[PDB]
Amino acid sequence: KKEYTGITYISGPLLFVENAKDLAYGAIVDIKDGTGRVRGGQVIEVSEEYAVIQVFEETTGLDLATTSVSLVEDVARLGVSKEMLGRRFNGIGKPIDGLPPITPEKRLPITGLPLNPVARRKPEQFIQTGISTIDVMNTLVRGQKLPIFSGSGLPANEIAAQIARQATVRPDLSGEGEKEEPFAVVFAAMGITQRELSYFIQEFERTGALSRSVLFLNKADDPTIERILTPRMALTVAEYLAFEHDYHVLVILTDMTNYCEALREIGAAREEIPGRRGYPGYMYTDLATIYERAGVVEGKKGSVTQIPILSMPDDDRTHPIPDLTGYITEGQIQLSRELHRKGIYPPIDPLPSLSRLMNNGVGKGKTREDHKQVSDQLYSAYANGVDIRKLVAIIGEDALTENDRRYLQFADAFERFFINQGQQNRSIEESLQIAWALLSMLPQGELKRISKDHIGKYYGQKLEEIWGAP
Amino acid sequence: NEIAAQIARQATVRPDLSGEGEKEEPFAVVFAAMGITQRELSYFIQEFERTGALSRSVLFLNKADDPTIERILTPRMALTVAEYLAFEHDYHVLVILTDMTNYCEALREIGAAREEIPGRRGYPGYMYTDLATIYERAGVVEGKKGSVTQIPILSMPDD
Amino acid sequence: PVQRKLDPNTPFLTGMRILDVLFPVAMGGTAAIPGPFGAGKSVTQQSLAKWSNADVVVYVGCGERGNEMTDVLVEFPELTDPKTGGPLMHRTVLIANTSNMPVAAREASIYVGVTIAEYFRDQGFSVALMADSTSRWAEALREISSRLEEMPAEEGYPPYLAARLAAFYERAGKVITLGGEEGAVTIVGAVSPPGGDMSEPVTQSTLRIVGAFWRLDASLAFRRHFPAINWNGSYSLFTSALDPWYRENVAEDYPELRDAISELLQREAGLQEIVQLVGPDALQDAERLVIEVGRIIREDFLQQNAYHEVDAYCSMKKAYGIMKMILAFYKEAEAAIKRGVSIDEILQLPVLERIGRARYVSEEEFPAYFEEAMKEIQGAFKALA
Amino acid sequence: MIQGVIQKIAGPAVIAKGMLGARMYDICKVGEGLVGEIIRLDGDTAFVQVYEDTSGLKVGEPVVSTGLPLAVELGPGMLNGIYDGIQRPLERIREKTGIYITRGVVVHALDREKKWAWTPMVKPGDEVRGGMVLGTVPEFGFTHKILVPPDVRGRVKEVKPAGEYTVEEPVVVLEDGTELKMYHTWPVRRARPVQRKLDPNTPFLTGMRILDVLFPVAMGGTAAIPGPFGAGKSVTQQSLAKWSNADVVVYVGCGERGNEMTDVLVEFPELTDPKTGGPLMHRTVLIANTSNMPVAAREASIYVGVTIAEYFRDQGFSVALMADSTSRWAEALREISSRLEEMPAEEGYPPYLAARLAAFYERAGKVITLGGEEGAVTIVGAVSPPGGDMSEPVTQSTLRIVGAFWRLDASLAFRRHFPAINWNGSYSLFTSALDPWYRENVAEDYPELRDAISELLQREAGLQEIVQLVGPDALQDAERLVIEVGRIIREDFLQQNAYHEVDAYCSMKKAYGIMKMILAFYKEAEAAIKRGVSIDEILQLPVLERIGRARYVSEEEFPAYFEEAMKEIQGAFKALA
Amino acid sequence: IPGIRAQIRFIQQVLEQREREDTFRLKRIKGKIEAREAEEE
Amino acid sequence: TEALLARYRERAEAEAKAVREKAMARLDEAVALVLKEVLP
Amino acid sequence: ESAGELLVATARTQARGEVLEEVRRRVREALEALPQKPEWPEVVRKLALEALEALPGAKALVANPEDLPHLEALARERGVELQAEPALRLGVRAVGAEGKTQVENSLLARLDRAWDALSSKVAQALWG
Ligand SMILES: Nc1ncnc2c1ncn2[C@@H]1O[C@H](COP(=O)(O)OP(=O)(O)O)[C@@H](O)[C@H]1O
Ligand SMILES: [Mg+2]
Repeated sequence: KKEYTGITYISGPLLFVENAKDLAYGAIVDIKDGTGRVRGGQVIEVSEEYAVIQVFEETTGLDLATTSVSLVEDVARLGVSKEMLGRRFNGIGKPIDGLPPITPEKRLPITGLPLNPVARRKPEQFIQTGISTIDVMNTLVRGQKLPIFSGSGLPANEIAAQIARQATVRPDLSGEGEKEEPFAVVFAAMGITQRELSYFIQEFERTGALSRSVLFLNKADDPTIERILTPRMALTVAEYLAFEHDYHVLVILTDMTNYCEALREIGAAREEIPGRRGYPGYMYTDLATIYERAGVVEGKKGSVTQIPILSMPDDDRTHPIPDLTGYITEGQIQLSRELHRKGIYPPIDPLPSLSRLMNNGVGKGKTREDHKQVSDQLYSAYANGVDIRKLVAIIGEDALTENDRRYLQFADAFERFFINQGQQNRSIEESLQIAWALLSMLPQGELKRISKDHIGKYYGQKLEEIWGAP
Repeated sequence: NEIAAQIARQATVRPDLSGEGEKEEPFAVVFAAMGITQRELSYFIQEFERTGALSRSVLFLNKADDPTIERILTPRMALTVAEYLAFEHDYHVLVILTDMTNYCEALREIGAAREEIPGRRGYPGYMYTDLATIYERAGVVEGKKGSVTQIPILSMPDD
Repeated sequence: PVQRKLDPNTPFLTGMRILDVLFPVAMGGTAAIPGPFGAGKSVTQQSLAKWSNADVVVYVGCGERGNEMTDVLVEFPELTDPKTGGPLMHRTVLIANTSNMPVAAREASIYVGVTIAEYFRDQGFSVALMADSTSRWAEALREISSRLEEMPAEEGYPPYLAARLAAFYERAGKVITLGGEEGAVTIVGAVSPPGGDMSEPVTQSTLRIVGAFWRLDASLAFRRHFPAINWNGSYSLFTSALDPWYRENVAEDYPELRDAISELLQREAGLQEIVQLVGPDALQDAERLVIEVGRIIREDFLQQNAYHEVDAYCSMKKAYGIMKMILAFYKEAEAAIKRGVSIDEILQLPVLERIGRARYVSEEEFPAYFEEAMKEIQGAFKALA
Repeated sequence: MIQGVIQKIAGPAVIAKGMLGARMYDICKVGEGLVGEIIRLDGDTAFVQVYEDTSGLKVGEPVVSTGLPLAVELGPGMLNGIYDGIQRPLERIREKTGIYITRGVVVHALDREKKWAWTPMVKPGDEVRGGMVLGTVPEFGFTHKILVPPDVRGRVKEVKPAGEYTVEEPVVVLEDGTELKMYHTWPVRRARPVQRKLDPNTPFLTGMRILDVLFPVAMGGTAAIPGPFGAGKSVTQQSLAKWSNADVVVYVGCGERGNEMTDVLVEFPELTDPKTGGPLMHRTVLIANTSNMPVAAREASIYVGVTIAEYFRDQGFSVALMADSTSRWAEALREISSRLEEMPAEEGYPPYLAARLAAFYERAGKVITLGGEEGAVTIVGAVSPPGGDMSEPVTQSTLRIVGAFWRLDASLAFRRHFPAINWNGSYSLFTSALDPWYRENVAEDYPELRDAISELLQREAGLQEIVQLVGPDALQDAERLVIEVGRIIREDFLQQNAYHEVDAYCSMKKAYGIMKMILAFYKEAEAAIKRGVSIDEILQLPVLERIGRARYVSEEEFPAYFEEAMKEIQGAFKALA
Repeated sequence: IPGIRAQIRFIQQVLEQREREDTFRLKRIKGKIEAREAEEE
Repeated sequence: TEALLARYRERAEAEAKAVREKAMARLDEAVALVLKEVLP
Repeated sequence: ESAGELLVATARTQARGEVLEEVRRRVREALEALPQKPEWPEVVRKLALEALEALPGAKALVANPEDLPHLEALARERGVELQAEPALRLGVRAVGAEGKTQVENSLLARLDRAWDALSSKVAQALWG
């Protein structure tokens, strides 16, 4: 137990210690004060003269005469185990569920290593989230990074919880017919409040989804360094499970805006010159190191999928955070305040949403052979209906043709039945059924983007779907 | 300037409506000018002469060719005189501060010489407190008949 | 310390129609009121202190005018506490640190106020805490850091401002006290962004923590339309959890009426884009009716007079009755429109004046007035048809 | 060999003491040893920027200076290989450490175990200069020439006979003791010397009719393309690589996202070289970087690729170099500049961004190599501004130095028009200099036909308001003829199918023939319109079908089909009268 | 539309200028604190 | 079928007691094994 | 369905945690009985030697007054000052030259540091 007491400076979150050249850079330390309370810290800089430690909590009660500094670990590491499933952690790996600590199978550095580009393979298979707007029009493929763009007052937490407790894989659609690979969800929440914490605990406990999930929860009043460390620990657990036990892992990061703010605060505390808009100049690299840890690997059956969630600061898509997130990931799902105020949940706007890997995750060997054509037909028809709804305001309905009235009614019904699915869990077949029922409102020859065989096979169904699932 | 002079000339209470007694107390005017040009000063002097108000007016004049750092002290001296008169001799004082923009300019110069952390557009971060220590000196005090009324004048840059 | 943190179930009734209906806040929640100078934050906070249903109100004047404190001190003893009927000042604790008081004491005043609120919560009461401005606290921190020769983060603020704000705001909530009782602390904080810019770091940091957000609008204040709350930029995250209480204590279909009102406002906001493009007369009859109903909602329900002897306070049932009347009139008007009745005829119907004046009816006369107005509304179209 | 110890560690910045004599921009080993770079000297102190993560280092650990700046190994063994930004073979890294790239790993760019068939071409006592040829090595059907380093002179004392040797073998030893191996090292930031730089008077044939005709690029020129999603940029790049004049293709990733780089890495090994049956990778060099790789590698990838291309053209070949997204490289440069606390110029970028872009783009050109032979490098760099704005500084800086601009559009791709280059926004600056070659090698009136086609397209585009407002049937006969001729052009000349067996490649002769057929039909139709014939009758003529099928005719069979169609064109009008 | 575009670019340039000035001030104060802690010996 | 938790409760109690009795067998051996490493 | 599986899993985890805590408590109590064994002076001398060797240039050594006589001979050969400390039980602490650095070598601290690593070994020994 090496101990240091040569503290010569305390101010803000920083304290200096002398004759501490034995501390490795980036090490984790614990500071003991005069009363015996122990609080943690991290080495920010080490030199011959003195070392600089950033304190996790506030520096109340410290003094230069009694406090001492001890080493905990040279490199920040997390002890992972296959029995972490069903447990809750506080962002530094400490259980907060009231159960004894896990026995570590091994200890891994949370700053993982980059994947070899020649070791990756093409993402090929999809994930069923149970939300018809995502499954049909913005399909999520295993190994993809598909963020969700949210607003200030929009209900992103509800959507995150619903996706977490509804997502699953569909092997029988690919011809396998076997549920050989298990499915796990890693949920990381950064800078949440007590209300959100209680809501997430209740949601994961009431439906039994906790039995296949790992939760890293970091509250708003916790140290910001814990907020920095949380996604790295979550991704370390996800990678360990996926590439050492052949799991299919879905990772959800609840608020990347809080992470960016914490990163900016940490960078400012270390006296670094900011970049564009006052954010750190290395923010793109940090976001890339977080996001690029997902994927699929040649010779491995596991997979890692990420669904980052972030609130756009001023509903501005040119803000640095959404700009870089979209510049790294493969698309986005856009929430709409108009739909939310009109009473539609989940308020997902299909027109600005985009999935850049959807074409790989649909076809004849997976989902259904008419998936892509139905999706793009729905897109075009909804865009036309929305355009017509604006003109009918001024020129009146009776001045419109019959086809324009059909498009108007189709847009209204699409919003009322497709997007507004409530708390229901729709399979891909149910979503395609509802889509075909909606498309049948248009004339026989109006479905210009769909081949004749699929039209002859599926056209003509009536609307008897949402009424069967109250 | 014309509006301030007209207000100073025409201001009067209406005890007949309020039923407070026909005391009919004339206003005493404390006039502080910071970085004022000769034209504005001449206009104000001639107006006060014409209305016969210089017999009950205290003037603190800091012209535009005067040193710029003196503006830190002028409003404080003017308000000290106003407070003394109001709360020690029951006068009803009306204070007119000609231009707070020049005061803010002098404050910014001093702050930049000391390399204070600036607020917006380079003004020192303590400018809110600095202005509040000047404006908050007006009002009425329980148990006393005096009063201080402030009419600062400031020009918005580029409106 | 406390035993446990509970979920929000009961609403914090501020006595204002727009806040208590469109953007409710639950007992134990947090809210923020940003806005430029002259928008009316101080009057709103004073109205909350006067009319809210908290047992104890703690008011913290962190860096604001002393005339506000003198107004409270003079006026409150003459008013009556709605709960117990005693003087209003007998339930109020006032912490004052005015603009020209020492700058370093603003943070101390904030902490003293929140600690006193926590103590009164520990005694088992329902406490409301109101900070007059946290921007002054941020400015004090910036001044101290400038003296310390630190490295500022953004616009001169110290790096730990967000952490301090989060720590302050996270003490609110409904808890089980260490003695086994139940109490709560509700925090309503005001923000004063420089130049009215909502991109300022203090407002952005507050936006990520609070559960309600009541943005004030300068254009509405210029028109003298009060409380002058921007409906487009405001929200509330407690709406869903308070539905059972509303159904039990207000009316069975109250959430449906609230949703209908919000949808009408959304449709009017959507139509305003076309209105400002081609003028209000280019629209059809249905769109014109929607615009007129939105105007009626704005000028007869959301609007409220803080100085009126009756309009100052409004119970939940009164708001429910008013919105029920408005919705019934809208339904009858659209039915009449479908039958070819001109829009200008509808606007001249005499029941509109009754609906507009309904806000000034006292709490005792209102139950009969609502029935009379509903019968008049039914007759004005159904009997006229 | 300068050795020192660590004095201070602060993030990626390391301060080393006892380093007097270390040069300014040398590569250093930090720690036990992570690769770094010196960026500052002060007394006995040197500032080192470490490429990788420094967590876990301690004060006092050794620091060693290799004494040389960033460089690449040029020699046999680079073809059919995949490298990172600083020429680290990813295949052998995977064979060593598995799916992750562990820090501190060391591998050589050129394999030290393989044996090559040496064939000397020099004799003892012969004087040699930089750039001369010493021998010959076969490589996947190529004739790799062993070249003297540019700054080496002397005369031969001994040469090894033909046989098997490794790249480490000193094949030729000069009289002053200098030993020449099969490879040498060159700094990535210094342009390789040439005898002379030639004028751009020969074309770089792409194989695509629109790029080859309307917006040509000279051999050794530069071009830029956007990167909008859904516009089929990748297939266009693959077709360009397959059907170009270039003997060797160099591809640079420079910080693309993971899945796109995965697609690129798994698609080229499937491509087939049209000039043979083997895979296309046998004459291709890949440089791949993901966004989570070290920033220094992402910054140096462009220079590494262009230096490799320069070496390959120094051997006497023609090389096509493609940069996948220069925007990501500019982003890495901006981050590096921010690390040095430099003053931003405009929108966060350093003031020297344009200088770096010019220093990269100006290495391209057709030259006379030091060996007296001729070679060229052609650069086609993609720029993908976030949001699709062309006012972004990188795009403005790029467009002021490139010779051509091929504006890919997603609107054309939405209506199944491929290769989807928008002819309205695109342009080229090489036509005037390339006209004499077109006259001498294709046809005397080729520029006139090209100008006529361009004018027809411009006139057809100028009528888009009227046709959108009132409809096509409401136009006159002349306007309707213009619209239909524009449609014929769009559907028969500009449009091209990359997956077709015969349509994938089109020489200049076939394009000239198609243009002449279209113009002849246009003139005949105009004359018939003047003679009172209806446009609806003209659109029903059978020769239009013959014109439409022209682009699916084999190259050797084309002239007879062209003659028959040219006869039918005049037959369909004059004979009916 | 072009007028709104001109207004947008004008405001953008103003904001960028202010950000550049703030960065200059930050560099100044960082240099001063380093100089103080160095020359204080 | 609303009283189906009794089976799971009995199963959980049985497995917990089985785990405890399985672990109690080598308690002293585990103590010795860890104390061997704890001592210098 | 999932509720029963979660309940049985958490019951198993609770049982494992309880038996591991029992092992930890047994070892903690066992280490308290060490000083009465005849080898206590030998092991405390070895611990002091290790602590001193780990801290070059140590100027002083502190220990329990009861353990003070055993290390008196070792103090002479190492040439360092010794002093008494009632609080320092089951361990010995070496003070650096300037007094800013301290090295504490006590059985409880060693157990706390090594239990994290040895938990897996204990589990695999208990459950095979
Ligand atoms: N709800 C209201 N009802 C009536 N008048 C109001 C109301 N809110 C604000 N006002 C008027 O607008 C003024 C706004 O002043 P104040 O509330 O102090 O603003 P702020 O808090 O932004 O400084 C009040 O003095 C009052 O005259
Ligand atoms: Mg106020």
